[PDB]
Amino acid sequence: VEFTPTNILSILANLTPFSDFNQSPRNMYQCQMGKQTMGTPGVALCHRSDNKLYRLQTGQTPIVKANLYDDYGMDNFPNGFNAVVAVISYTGYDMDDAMIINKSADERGFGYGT
Amino acid sequence: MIVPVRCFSCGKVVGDKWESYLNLLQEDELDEGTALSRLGLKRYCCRRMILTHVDLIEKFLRYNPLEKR
Amino acid sequence: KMQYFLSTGNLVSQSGLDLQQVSGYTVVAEKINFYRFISHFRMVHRGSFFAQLKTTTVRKLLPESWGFLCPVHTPDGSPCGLLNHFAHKCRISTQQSDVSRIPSILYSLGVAPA
Amino acid sequence: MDISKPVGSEITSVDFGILTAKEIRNLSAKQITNPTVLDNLGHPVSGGLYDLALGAFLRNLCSTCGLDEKFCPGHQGHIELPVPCYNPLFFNQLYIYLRASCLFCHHFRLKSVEVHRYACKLRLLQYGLIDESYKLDEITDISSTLLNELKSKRSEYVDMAIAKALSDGRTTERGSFTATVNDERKKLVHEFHKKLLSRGKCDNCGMFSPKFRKDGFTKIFETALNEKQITNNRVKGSTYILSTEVKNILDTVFRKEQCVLQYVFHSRPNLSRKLVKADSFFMDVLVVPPTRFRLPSKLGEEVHENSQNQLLSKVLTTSLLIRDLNDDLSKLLEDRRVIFSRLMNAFVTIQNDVNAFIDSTKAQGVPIPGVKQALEKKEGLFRKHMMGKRVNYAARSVISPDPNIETNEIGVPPVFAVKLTYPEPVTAYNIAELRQAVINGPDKWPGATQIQNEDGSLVSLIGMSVEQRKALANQLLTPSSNVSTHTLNKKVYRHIKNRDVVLMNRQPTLHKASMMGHKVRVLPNEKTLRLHYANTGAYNADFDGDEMNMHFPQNENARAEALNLANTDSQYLTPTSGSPVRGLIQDHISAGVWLTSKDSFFTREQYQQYIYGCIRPEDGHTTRSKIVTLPPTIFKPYPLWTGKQIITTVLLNVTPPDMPGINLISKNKIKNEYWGKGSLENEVLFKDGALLCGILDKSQYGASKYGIVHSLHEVYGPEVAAKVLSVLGRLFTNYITATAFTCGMDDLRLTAEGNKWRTDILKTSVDTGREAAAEVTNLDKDTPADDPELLKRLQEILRDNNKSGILDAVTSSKVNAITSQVVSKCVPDGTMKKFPCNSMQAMALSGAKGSNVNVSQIMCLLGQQALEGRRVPVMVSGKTLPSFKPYETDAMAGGYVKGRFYSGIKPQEYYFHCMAGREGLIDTAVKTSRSGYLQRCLTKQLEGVHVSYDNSIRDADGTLVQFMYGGDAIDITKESHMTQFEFCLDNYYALLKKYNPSALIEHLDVESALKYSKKTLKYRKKHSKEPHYKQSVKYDPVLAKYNPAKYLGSVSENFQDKLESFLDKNSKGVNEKKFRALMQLKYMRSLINPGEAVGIIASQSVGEPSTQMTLNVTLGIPRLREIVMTASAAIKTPQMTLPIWNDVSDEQADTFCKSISKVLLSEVIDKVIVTETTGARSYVIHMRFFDNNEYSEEYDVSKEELQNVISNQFIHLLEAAIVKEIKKQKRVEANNNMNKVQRDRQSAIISHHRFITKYNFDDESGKWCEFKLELAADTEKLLMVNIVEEICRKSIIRQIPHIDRCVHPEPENGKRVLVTEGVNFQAMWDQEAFIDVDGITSNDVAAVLKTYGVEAARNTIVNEINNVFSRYAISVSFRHLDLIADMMTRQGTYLAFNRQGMETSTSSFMKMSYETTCQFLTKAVLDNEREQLDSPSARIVVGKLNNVGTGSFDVLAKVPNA
Amino acid sequence: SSRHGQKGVCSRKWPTIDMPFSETGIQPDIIINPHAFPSRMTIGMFVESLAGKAGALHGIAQDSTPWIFNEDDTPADYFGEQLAKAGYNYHGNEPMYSGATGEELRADIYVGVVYYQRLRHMVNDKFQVRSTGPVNSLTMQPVKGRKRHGGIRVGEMERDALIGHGTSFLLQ
RNA sequence: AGACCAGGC
DNA sequence: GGCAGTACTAGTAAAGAAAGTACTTGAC
DNA sequence: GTCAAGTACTTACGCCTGGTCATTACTAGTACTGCC
Ligand SMILES: Nc1nc2c(ncn2[C@@H]2O[C@H](COP(=O)(O)CP(=O)(O)OP(=O)(O)O)[C@@H](O)[C@H]2O)c(=O)[nH]1
Ligand SMILES: [Mg+2]
Ligand SMILES: [Zn+2]
Ligand SMILES: [Zn+2]
Ligand SMILES: [Zn+2]
Repeated sequence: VEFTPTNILSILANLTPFSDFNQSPRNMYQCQMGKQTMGTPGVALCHRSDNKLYRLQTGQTPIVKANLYDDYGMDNFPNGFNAVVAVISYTGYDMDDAMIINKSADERGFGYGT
Repeated sequence: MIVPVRCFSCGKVVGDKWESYLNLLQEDELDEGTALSRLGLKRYCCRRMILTHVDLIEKFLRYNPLEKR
Repeated sequence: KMQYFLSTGNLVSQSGLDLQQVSGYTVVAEKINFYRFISHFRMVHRGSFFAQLKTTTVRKLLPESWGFLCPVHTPDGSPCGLLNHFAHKCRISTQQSDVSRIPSILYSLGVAPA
Repeated sequence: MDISKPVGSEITSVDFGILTAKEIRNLSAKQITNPTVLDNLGHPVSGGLYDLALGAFLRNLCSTCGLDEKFCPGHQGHIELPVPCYNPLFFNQLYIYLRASCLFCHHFRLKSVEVHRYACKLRLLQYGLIDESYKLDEITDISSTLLNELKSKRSEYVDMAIAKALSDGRTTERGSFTATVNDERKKLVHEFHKKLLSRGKCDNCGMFSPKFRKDGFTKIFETALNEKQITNNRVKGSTYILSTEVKNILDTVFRKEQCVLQYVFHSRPNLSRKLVKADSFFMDVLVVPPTRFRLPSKLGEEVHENSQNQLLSKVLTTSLLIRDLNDDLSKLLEDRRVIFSRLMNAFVTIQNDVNAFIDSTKAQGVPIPGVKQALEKKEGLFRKHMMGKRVNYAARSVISPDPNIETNEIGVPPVFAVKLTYPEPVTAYNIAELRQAVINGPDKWPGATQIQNEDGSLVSLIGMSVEQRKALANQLLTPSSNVSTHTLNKKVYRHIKNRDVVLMNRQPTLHKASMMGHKVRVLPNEKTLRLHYANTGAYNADFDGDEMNMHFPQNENARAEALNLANTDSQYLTPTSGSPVRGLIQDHISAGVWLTSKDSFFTREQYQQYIYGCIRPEDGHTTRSKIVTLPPTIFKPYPLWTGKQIITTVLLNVTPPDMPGINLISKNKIKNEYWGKGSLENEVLFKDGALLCGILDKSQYGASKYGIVHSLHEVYGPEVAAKVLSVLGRLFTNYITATAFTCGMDDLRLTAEGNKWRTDILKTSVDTGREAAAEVTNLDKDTPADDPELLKRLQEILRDNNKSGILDAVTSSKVNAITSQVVSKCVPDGTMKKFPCNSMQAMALSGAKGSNVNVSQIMCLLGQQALEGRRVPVMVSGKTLPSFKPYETDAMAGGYVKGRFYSGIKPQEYYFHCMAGREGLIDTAVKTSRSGYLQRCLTKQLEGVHVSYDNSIRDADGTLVQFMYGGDAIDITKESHMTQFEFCLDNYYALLKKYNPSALIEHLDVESALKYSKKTLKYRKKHSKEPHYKQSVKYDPVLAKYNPAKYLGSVSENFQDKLESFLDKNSKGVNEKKFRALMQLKYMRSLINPGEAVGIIASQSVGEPSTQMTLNVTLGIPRLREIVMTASAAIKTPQMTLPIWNDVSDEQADTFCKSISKVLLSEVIDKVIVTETTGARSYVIHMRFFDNNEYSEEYDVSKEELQNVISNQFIHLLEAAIVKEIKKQKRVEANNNMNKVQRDRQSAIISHHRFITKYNFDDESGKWCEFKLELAADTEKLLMVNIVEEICRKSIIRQIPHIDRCVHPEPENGKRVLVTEGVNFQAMWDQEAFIDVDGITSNDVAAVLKTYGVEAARNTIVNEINNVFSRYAISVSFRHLDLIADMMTRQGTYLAFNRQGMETSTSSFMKMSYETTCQFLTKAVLDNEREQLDSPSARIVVGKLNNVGTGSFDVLAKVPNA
Repeated sequence: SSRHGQKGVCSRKWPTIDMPFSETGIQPDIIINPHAFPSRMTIGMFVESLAGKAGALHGIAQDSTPWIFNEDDTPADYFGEQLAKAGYNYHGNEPMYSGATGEELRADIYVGVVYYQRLRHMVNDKFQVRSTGPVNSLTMQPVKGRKRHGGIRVGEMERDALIGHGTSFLLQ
């Protein structure tokens, strides 16, 4: 018998939350796009000299996270931010795949990166 | 990296409440739900700032090129 | 000549190895993210010979990869099915284990010697 | 390009020829001689590859023209090759004439009267005399008295044939050359060369020539002439030969036979009368290209010389080696012995260098690319830099959506509004706005960045101040101070404004509506292109990071096309089906369900807010300059307006007044049962422009036929229907920001009763996988899952591919029945929140976003996860996964998942669903390289096909594909409401305003075409009881006798038959004659315009719906690979459909298919036991059959027929295979005295065959057959069981040739059908008693070509390309299928869309650009082929205007004075 | 993007007074369309919204490693009864108002917090201009590349798409 | 300008 | 003091898992 | 003349963005130094 049914998934595959509720290609897209985010690469950036480097300023730890998240030390590397998300047709600017931000959210530093 | 002044949804000043929260979790042995309520954070957009702050500046600050080690 | 292999990925061999491909052995570790950086060390690749190939049955998700290869963590597009990642508890042997007492205890279990 | 710098001459034609060496010593700038490129201090040494005589190089003036780097064009030089070396382009054609020629009399080895027979047939084919060249064979050991007289009769026949046709208005003295005379010319030269090469002796003087051996390239070898035939050289009274000797032979051959090769090497008549020479196959002088075109690879300090310099250096190094090798021949035995063996070594290496310069793959030696390989493939020169080019004045950025844009615009950023610029020449009317544009400068919008003076000079505004910049604004409109520039004016490069035009473009541009022309409206904030949602259906453009191109045209000829012709309002209907592609998409469709509901009531402040929020009269959306309203629906207690009445007065303000409202009766996607008992909201009802009933949906506005927006497009025009999408785009946006739409977790739950329903039908599925398994394995009744007979045969099923395919099809069929029982019950009936409140379900019924199968997988049941037809694949062990036991008959184990996306999928339901998800992404990604090369092959053949002014569509060179487009010459984007007669009758007075019948009587003929339309309608109703072959027709259709674009009433026959059928059934103040006189003008206005690039449209109407398939008969994109691309006569699965007569019954049919279906000798044998005894090799072949009560019932093979197959068919093949192997290795029963007739039967087989010494057959039961077989002792061991098996599978009992099986399927669509699995028409013509022989259709389009002709294969190719889009429910109209048919059968054969189906073509730059460039290049230059620059591929290479559409005519100017 | 494959560019930084607002006083700082859900079937994002909002209210984190829920204890019931004990709606909804007109919306709008991710695909790495610029020396056609101020390619499939409109001066 | 690698739609 | 050995230097020379037709060579 | 099979050349979705590395041996020569 297996110890747990989650030792069949990879590192990034265990960190998508409620993975058994998505369609199968959309879990495959998140493992691709989760390793393309603007997160924090390290903390030794004063001693690095890499030719291109992205760094999101204020990351957060997720409310909704797997137990493998705190076991691989992903709190050392925050890759995003908790956002108050309304699922609403209100705007007209967000139909196909688009989405809007509160303007005064990122006048305050929501999702800012260098 | 460091605690956000003025939370991202309404605009309540939040950045003065990080060092009180760690005081209200370690010295006063509280859970995180009571400590967010005692600091005056009622709206859940304000609550997810201090609940989910990483405070990663303390890991940055141990690389100080201006002092011997 | 070993700094040339790592910087380019080209395999220069006078008595060519047991490998089908001749280039593309080394890949830049990005550190564009920490999800990206840890994913470089868990990825498996089938070979660049199989990429430039118009078959489908080599890219399939086989049922023999239960707990060894990850089902979802696989890129979309051209490397789909070819580049894929291990399950997080799948570990690879790296040393020859002790064998020298196993024929000595198989003869006592009824194996007639060769 | 400057419009103020015209150019005088034009290239009208080109033609191909070979540089002789005398030209490229006169053409040359300087012969270059030393193999050092540049010396120390970087100077190009005089006489090297870099010389100042060959062009200015690196800040050093040219020595030929004296100009610098910017103005020297570059000059050609040459080298002097000392030996005449082979040109590798012509070596395959040199080697034919190198052979086939006599080395003694220097003619070819044919008789000289048959070589003359081709010279007089190819002279006729130079002119347009394809018919008379076959009459020339009618002019017909043997003395030379009459062969000299036969050559006079054939030559005087040609001189009489050419002179008559040149006077009978048929052929110019420049000669008529079409596509089908290029067919019979290439056919005749390939007959000529194949017959030259097959000769033993010269038939002029009868003795042999020593044969030649082509080792590869760079060398040539003459072989040893044998001792048997050197006697013929003595009764007439191996060695590497030099390239100088081959030229010596062939200069003599081309003079003794000059009079034939003038016509082999010329397609058109040789007016210059030049000789063809053998020096033209060799090359004695290389042409070095100018030093502009071989500049070094500069990258910082890493300066490398060009790859051509590295190849040309080796030719010069070898050329000075051989000069220093021939300096020892002037000094002069050992000094001669070794210096010649190294000189002949230098002959090979200078040839090996002139190979590598031209072609890198004909060079023995990672190699340096040659001149051939800079031209060939993708990344060549034709495909990378001629058919596609990088462009100036063009932008690309990510797109974000934008409403409040008027649907014919693109929203351009400020940062493209500043960089992109347009040359306005200054006039008296621009100096208001273009003086302020230059004052604003390069950074202020609206501004300008440069001024072009009259002189061609160009003044930049970038580094200037505003005081200097106001001085240039007053100097802007000044008269010229130069006489030679007095008629020119200054051009101000203004910024792009709100009035310009823009091409928008997203890759892949799979059809022409993926590259449209938008207006521009600048936006002041950010750096992204901004697109309205009606454009997203045509570009196929979501907003998950799409970037799409933006091209800005630079003159008024291209601004007028991208506003009128390639406009985005013209592209409402796609020409694939005629169905629309433009419409509102996701939020606007879910809003119109709520806005047009019966619940939606609006008070007076709300009602007047929604109308002004979408109309806004100052921007000119209204047509009245004052918003009119309606009285409210409910007056008391307080006024309220229903939301039907919102769109009533929306469609009242944007419509033209004094033109009546639209009348429209349609339906929508939501049933009446979703609303309530007795609702009528399914049918929609616009009456006098007022929405009186029904919900507006995706089917009304959106990419959907016969909605309201599609009906605004027909009644009011394309400019109105694009405006209604703007208004409904804003009305449904402002209704959403005041009354919003959301979906949540609340919308996904079933009831407590619905979940109780779901978990009880899913309890039936727990035994389905066993009941399905027991059917396939044929176990009896209710067998348990662990039955050892069940588990035995399931392992037998697993090891076979097809037995596992019918387990995975029966079991899948039963579990999709359980799936449909869940879905038909649990939704809509068992859902907790219901329509309209259930928002997940509301946007799937409405078609906003989603499907009914999507909410099935969320709320009820995810379903059977299916692989490529099959279920989840199984391991070797029988386990489908390690969680399940081996060979279990559970439906869950084979991929049927029972969880849902609401509640969750189990870890093995998850893993099986990961298999199907990856499979869909592999077929999306790596399998569109097969559909994308379908469309490339289609568009190259059909790029020049277009409508002519004859209304007769044809190819670019002039050859005719059809006589009329589709047989009726009407556009697909105009025939939508052509047969919608009850729509056009209700909207008669509004359609009469746009067709205007009485105003157009004057310029037309009304009287003539209507008479002959009544003389053929009345004639055909009297006839047409008999079939088509009996019809003495006596009358053409009226559409081929009269021009339908000029004569009113020249319609097609089914338009005439459907009009009078409508005008007879329902007889209904418009009378009967005014209605038929308006449909006949609507038909005439729906004619296709001359100049329509039809073959491009017909090739994009197949390649783009083929990408609706991606991204026992073959099906889909492999079926289109066989029909269109390969034209395979060796089709993968040929069939034939046999109509059963109605007299014979179904029992007389399935007993008839056994006589057609083949029976092998393999299909009758139980087992074969050999018995090899030795010590004389004796094989006792005992072959054991089934019972005679068993095989004479299955296959109906009799006992006596089985004996003759063994006697006369099996042993003749078995004995032939044993002798084959012996050659290639030299490197129970009673006694035999039953009757003498078995002894006589035995004695014949021993007598006839080779080494059978005994034979007997079971003549009383047919069960066994046993024959002895003897060999000697010299033969070693044969297997003789793998021999017998491979002969028993080949020996046939009862075979009809080319037919393997005959199947009687279920009767599809009424008629009775008997399908065979092969094609043989000749054998199915003897079965008159069972099969309707006048209805035998087929599948193999090359076999129906062979027996039924050209037109029947033309009909079969349309039906085979129709039913490949019928499996996927894709409707592509029959006119695209008509033209792909009539292009593939244009020569009377069945030609493919590949490089073998395009060799018969006139345009050489079309063939060079497609593939194998330097094989069509050599065939063009050895024909000396002149091409008139007709194809669009040939006009882009040389730079002409394209001959299609706008360039299909000239524009002339009426000057007033003499 | 979200953690469920819901990618998409930003359209407009919508002002706070124009955004919808709840009765609690907050405003959502991300709006996603409800039409991104039915064709994609990312129900894991609907349940991260419940689990996210029910965790920020009580100050707890919820494990979301897969197959901790059966079909009998749905997480819509687990995180629904946590939102009911806080005083919010069981189904994750909130009564919201419009920012433009200030009216009560029809249905209670579905909100909650999820964890977004900012991807590295900005516009500034995209977005190339060209009026004129450097050309290739061999062909005098514009250079390939954004960083070398080069031009975009009108390839073969774009060429005959200009034939198909019949426009012949756009092709030249 | 190439080759390889990593990606976007 | 000058001779010859090495260690360098800059100098110019060599670098194994797709499907279609057309063709010659090939026995008979 | 002939069918025959082996062999040889030929294509295999469009566009876009980054990044890296890139000739090696050797051979004769002028100069450095250890030496007597
Ligand atoms: N010509 C090509 N187009 C491609 C290729 N890969 C992707 N694409 C385009 O990118 C788009 C990819 O769509 P997706 O893979 O995201 C399928 P998805 O379920 O996300 O569609 P939606 O449901 O509309 O979001 C599709 O429109 C294609 O036109 C390719 O290799 N070649
Ligand atoms: Mg997209
Ligand atoms: Zn707040
Ligand atoms: Zn010059
Ligand atoms: Zn002769």
